[PDB]
Amino acid sequence: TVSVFSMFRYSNWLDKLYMVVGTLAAIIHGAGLPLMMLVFGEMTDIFANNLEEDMTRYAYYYSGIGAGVLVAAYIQVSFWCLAAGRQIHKIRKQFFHAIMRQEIGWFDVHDVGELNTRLTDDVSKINEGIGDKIGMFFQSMATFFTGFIVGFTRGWKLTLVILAISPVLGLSAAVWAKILSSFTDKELLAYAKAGAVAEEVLAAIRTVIAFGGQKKELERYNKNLEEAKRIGIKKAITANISIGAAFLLIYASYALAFWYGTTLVLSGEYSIGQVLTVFFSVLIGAFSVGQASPSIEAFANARGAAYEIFKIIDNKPSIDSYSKSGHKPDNIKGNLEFRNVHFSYPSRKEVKILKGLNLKVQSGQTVALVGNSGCGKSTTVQLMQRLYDPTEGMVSVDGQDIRTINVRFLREIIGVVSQEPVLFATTIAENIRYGRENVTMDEIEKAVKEANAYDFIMKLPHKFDTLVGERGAQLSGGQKQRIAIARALVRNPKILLLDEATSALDTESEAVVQVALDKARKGRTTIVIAHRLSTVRNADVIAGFDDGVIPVSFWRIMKLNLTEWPYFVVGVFCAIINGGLQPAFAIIFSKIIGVFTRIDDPETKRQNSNLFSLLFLALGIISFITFFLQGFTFGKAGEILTKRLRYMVFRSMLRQDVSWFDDPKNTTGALTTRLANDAAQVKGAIGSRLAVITQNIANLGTGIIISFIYGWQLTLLLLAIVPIIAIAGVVEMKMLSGQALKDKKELEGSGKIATEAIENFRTVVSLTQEQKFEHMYAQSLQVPYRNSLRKAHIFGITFSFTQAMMYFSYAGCFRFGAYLVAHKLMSFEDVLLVFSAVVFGAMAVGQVSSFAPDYAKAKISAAHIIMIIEKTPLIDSYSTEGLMPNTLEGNVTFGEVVFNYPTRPDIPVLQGLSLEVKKGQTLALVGSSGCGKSTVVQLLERFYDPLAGKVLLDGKEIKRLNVQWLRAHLGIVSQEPILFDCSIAENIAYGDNSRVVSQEEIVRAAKEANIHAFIESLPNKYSTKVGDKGTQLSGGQKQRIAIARALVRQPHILLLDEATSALDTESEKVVQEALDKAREGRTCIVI
Repeated sequence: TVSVFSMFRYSNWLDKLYMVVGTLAAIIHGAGLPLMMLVFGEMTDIFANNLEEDMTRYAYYYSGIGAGVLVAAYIQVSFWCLAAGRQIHKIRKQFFHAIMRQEIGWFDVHDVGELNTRLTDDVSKINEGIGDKIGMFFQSMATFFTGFIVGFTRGWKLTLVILAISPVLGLSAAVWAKILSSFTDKELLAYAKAGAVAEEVLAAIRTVIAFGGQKKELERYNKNLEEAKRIGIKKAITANISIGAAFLLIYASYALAFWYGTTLVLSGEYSIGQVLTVFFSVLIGAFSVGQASPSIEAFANARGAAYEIFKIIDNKPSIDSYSKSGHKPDNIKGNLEFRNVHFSYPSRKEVKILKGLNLKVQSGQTVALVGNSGCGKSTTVQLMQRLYDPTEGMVSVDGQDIRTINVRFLREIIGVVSQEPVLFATTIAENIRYGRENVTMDEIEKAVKEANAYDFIMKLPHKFDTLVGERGAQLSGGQKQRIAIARALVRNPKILLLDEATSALDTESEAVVQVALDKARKGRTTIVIAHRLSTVRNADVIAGFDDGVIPVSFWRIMKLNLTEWPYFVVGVFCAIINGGLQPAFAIIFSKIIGVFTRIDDPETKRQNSNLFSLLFLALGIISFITFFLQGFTFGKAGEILTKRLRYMVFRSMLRQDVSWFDDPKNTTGALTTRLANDAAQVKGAIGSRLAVITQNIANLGTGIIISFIYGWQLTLLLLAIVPIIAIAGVVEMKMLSGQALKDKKELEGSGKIATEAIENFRTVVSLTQEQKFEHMYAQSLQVPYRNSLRKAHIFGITFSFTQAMMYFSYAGCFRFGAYLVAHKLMSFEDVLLVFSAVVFGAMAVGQVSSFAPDYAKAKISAAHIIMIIEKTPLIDSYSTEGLMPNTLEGNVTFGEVVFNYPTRPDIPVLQGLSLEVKKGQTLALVGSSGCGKSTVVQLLERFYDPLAGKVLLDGKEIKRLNVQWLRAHLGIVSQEPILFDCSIAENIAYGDNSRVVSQEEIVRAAKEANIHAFIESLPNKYSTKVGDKGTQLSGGQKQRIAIARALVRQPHILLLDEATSALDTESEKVVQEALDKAREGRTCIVI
């Protein structure tokens, strides 16, 4: 994604030398096995015909090659794994440095879970990418050319004979298909559109559920998925037909070459040993290409992850603390001011929070600005600390603007006591000493004495010993606030900004906290923000602030993808014949070898000439047909399965309750990933496991049977030796997984420190304690750094020993085989046949098992998919039962209603009020006890379920009525509307999905919403799109569109959720009068 020479950005001279020596050793190692074939052939030629002198000369040659490759095998892996270990340590340490530098305005746009997951996984992905794989790649190439070179030095004809008949071509086509699959994609765009629709619906799940438009969204998703299925089928057809056409062209060219010259073109005189060289070397070189595909896949994934890693690293923030270039004034008596400053959030530019606020505080003063819990409370607190730069105007301290002061020095003289006193999982002494790192115990003691908290600490055991406040005994709000006050006192600031110190903690402990605040407030400027106006009277200046105004894996997966049984039958038959064809190639070669290696026989006989071309054409046609049929059928079956599964899982997700979405385990990102990743790349693996198993069985069993027919002793010897190399590969993968799984345990302290810093990032930047967290992460990396550098020796030794065993296996086979052919028994053609069957079927199945994605994540993904279906039908949106009365009096009564949020049931939200509504009467909950305004909209719409209490609609309990009918007779308007990416006409007709409404109803609703003129003034009357790529609209236009959408339904009860959110105080009159005009003769409840 970025480049090919940019992933190696962090590499000094030593790492460059490591990589160069590693790749040179790999090149030497790769060109060793084909060269051994050459000397083996020389030795056999000499033997077939002083004997000890020739035998011992090549024996030292044979031992000399073996010794060098044994050393080269160690150097190839040892030096590459050291270079990757040194770069990843620098990348991992540098990436976390960049994260701690980005300001607050960037974190809210991104996701903390996404950032932690990326830091945990894509760095490991890069490590796997630039690790030992690259070296392996060169080895394969170092073999490949070498083998062919040998095959083309000792007679080019024979290679051309072996290149066609032998099993080379099918495996080559399989690996070309693997690479093309790894490089094309082209599904991504289609499912990108479909998943854009999916995430648009999922993010707006509240309004979709409240409006009952599940079927319409399901149909839109179905249409997009059908388009994706069509394009995927076309792509699979094109790819498979192209590869098959290449196969057919190769074999037809062979057949034509055999014409126009009756076999004299491809025949010559060859020795008994030369054929062994030009056969085994060519076969090994052609088979080596199968080992270079995982390397290419790994490198591509490494580039993909490194793109995002380097984008985050390279970005330069507008304001950064890691820049010691700024004014550092002394004697800051404190003269903060606001020179009529307008501020708007960078994310929501249209919404304005600070509408030109002016403030002026002298030294040794205090302010008591009073805010509202809904919003407009902590914006000035954030703006003062240079978290967000002002849009218009400026903020100055002591007559000096803060834009010319280094932010690191600026943030170290400001108190930041906030609503929730977040603490870290460490000792209380460390928590108090986080600010002002050069602090002795005496200062901490003095602060806790002037914090009204040491008495409580001493009454409890463990005097500042551990008292962890994250996983241990969770302290009460009062003592946590006292701890935060102590930390602020240790910081020793000059501008104290106590914010929401009386937000949610109980009134029982108000005395101690308030006394501590009053004691600590003396001697410094104070901009206290409070909601209750009964204890901030001690401040010099009091003003009001408001809107700028002052499981287990399961089988039975085959039940899914069952209706498409003819595709499976045809694919299985084609897999059987394709797998069985490859061993038959050995028989064909053993039968026709005698015709391509003799010129003494007159060309008049020419054998037959024509039937050889017929055989080549027949083999080409059969291979083409079988490969095309297998690929097309299995691809089509997999795509149909994934489309149907996506449809069903999306329907199941839509059906279930909103509380399932409210669970923090599954957010919109998790569900999008489930619909995207774990429904298409996994179930295809289970569907094609039948194909791969059938192909492997047909490849191996047929070869074993034909070898047994053509031999007994050598066949049994090879059937005994192949399990040895299989066990060697098992040991290799076991050693790889021994550290691939121990790495997670090793990298656990670093991960927890990183996630603690990232999750609480606002407190970290406020305290300017990023350097300490960076150092802790540095140590938690340093220990696993030594562990990873020690892993290199073990990995190198294991790889070297496995390679030595694989190298010694070939020598033993030739020693025994020559022991059989010399004493008659088996002809050399039979030896070639049995080798090509047994060992080159074992290698072939070993390579094919690497493809066809693993049956490990597919099972857990299938379990997740199955568990998502029929998961929580407790409150089904389209329940069939229930009564639907015709009359609707519109009376809502509440009695002793007690409800708790399922995510946090310990904290109550409903006190058990008694609220009764008559027809044609309006009321608001702002004047109630508070904190219970944004909940009644869930209760009346049956989003949740009251644990204790009762709700009556027109004197009837709402639990018995059908949910769909209840949702179809309620109008809801929120503070802001979310508009789907479609035309305005559909966004207006969305109000009533029971039946299709024509243009007349939409026009009348727009007229009643005072929005018709604006819509008609647009270049497109009703076909204009909205959202991201559409025509952007202001707050008033969106509010009017929402009012029109609500009024299309013609409901009987209206639910307003802070509609008058003070959107610039310019278009409020028109929307207010439209709402008042639409509120006549209808029950309403304003929040």
